[PDB]
Amino acid sequence: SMKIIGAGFGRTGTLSVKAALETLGLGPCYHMLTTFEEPGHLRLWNAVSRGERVDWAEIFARYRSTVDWPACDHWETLAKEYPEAKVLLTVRDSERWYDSFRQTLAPLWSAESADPELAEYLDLVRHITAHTFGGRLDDRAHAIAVFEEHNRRVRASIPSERLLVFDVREGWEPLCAFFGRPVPPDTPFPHLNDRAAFQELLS
Ligand SMILES: [Mg+2]
Repeated sequence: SMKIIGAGFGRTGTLSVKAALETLGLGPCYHMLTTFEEPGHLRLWNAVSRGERVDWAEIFARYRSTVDWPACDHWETLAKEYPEAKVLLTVRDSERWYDSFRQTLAPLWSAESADPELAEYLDLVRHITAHTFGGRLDDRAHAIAVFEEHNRRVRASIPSERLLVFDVREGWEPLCAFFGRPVPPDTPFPHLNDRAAFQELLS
């Protein structure tokens, strides 16, 4: 069974959170980039996005946690599928979130590719764009409004004993306290960068 359902949007330090959760023994942790490493997973996520019934174990059987897209948009159904899992809402200053989103994802998500190998990913992020962002990615006011409303929704649905709201600026102490898992003294909190994986996809 899944232990942790990550409900925060991408660009909230998710690759660093992924690493931190794995260090605490709470992985393997799924991330957006896992969909490229798991054969057939983008097909399954597109089926989920279309509203089809998919057995969640076909995606998550070998995982114990998830962060980022694509799963964050499905936090409500995943929290009901895995009732014992905790929910982790990764957050960030809204201006910095949008800066990172427009520097990292908006060009890619807005692109066309002849490459049949990006086609499934593009289908998925086109769905997210339509369903979550109302068809616009290049508008800071609207995108920040979407981010802030998403975070409000999660906080208003999941009971506060089951939800941890976390920004990577806070470091280890809140994860370790919420999950009751130690990290060695003087361990720096991971600050990892996945920008190149997305920026290099098109080329
Ligand atoms: Mg790690």
